[PDB]
Parts: sequence; structure tokens; C-alpha cells
Amino acid sequence: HQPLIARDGPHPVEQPVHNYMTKVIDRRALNAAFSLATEAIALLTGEAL
Amino acid sequence: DVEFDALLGSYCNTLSLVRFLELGLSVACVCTKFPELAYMNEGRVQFEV
Repeated sequence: HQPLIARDGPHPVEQPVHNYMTKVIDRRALNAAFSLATEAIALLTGEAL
Repeated sequence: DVEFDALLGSYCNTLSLVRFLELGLSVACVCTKFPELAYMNEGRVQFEV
């Protein structure tokens, strides 16, 4: 809401102004990886018991 | 519309099961389990004389 200064003279009379707006968020999903393969895949889980 | 008697003596013997021990042929090998040889990725038996 912007303010204003009351001003004397042949100046145009000042009217309060109000600024209404909206943004939007961004996304940018972040990725990390992994790898496990074969032998150590079935080493972990029942299969070695 | 028939009838089935079953012989008491003289059973049929379907699928005799041979065990690998009790053969004549197993003298030649000594067997051990290396239940990690699925994932062994190369093995060597080293006996030193």
C-alpha cells in the first residue's frame, strides 16, 4: 500500500494507491542416483539363508 | 461302474531314487557345499603337498 504526501499548490491531488500481485513458485526436481548390482542385490534379502 | 481291488503284497515301485552317495562312483570325489559359489566369481581349491 503506498503512502502519499499531502501537497500544496496547483499540484494534482494525490490519491492512495494499492498494489495487489501474486507470484508462482518454481519446481526443479533434484535427482541423485545409486547403483547396486546382481550378486550384492540378492546377497541382501532372503536368498543367502 | 467298475471296482478296484488293491494288491496287498507286491507294491509297484515307481521311480526308485538313487542317492549319489551309496554309489560305487563317489569314492572319487569329496563333496562340500560352497553356497556362495553362485556369487563366487571364480574359485580355486588350493591344496599344497
